[PDB]
Amino acid sequence: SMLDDAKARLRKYDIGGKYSHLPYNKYSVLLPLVAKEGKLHLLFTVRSEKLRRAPGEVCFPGGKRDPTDMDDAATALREAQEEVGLRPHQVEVVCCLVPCLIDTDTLITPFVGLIDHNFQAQPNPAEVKDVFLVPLAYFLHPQVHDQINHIFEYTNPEDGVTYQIKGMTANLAVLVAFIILEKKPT
Ligand SMILES: COc1cccc(CC(=O)Nc2ccon2)c1
Repeated sequence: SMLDDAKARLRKYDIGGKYSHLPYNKYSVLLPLVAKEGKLHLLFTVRSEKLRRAPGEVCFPGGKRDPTDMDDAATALREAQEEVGLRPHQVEVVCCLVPCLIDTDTLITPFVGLIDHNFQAQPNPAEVKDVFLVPLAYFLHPQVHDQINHIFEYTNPEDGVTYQIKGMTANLAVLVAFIILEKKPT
């Protein structure tokens, strides 16, 4: 099946807890996969305009590890619940992808999660201005704009709204698309 195939692909890139004990400032993100209309999608947030870092930017749910978290996956799930109302029973964490090093002292660990079909996002307006889906296949043939660095523009055909996706967020989206969609019979 589509979902069994995606999970099998993802597990081959799982680094697990290999880098998780290193003494960094630690953040986790959840890369949430949603199946709609016979295709996989990624769920993105738009950060509230009131936030300190990167107001109004597109990102994945996530945030800083706190002492309550049993592990890095727990960070991702706790923050996702706070931001968009995703409950633990509504997500299956499939793997941990390559972590991202920033600012010399920070390590961001991305987890891919399969999202239940009855989840409906409830954006928390103190943290998130918007939540939207992009088909995973978009990231194989994106609309690129050079700002000089590469930015993706995605237009939602439901309403004509355009979102800009860039940086770590754009890079992780491409990675997930390659992992799941490369070398597939039609
Ligand atoms: C891939 O994008 C990133 C990069 C860095 C940190 C985060 C976590 C985060 O702050 N997500 C939020 C907050 C409010 O809405 N989403 C995500």
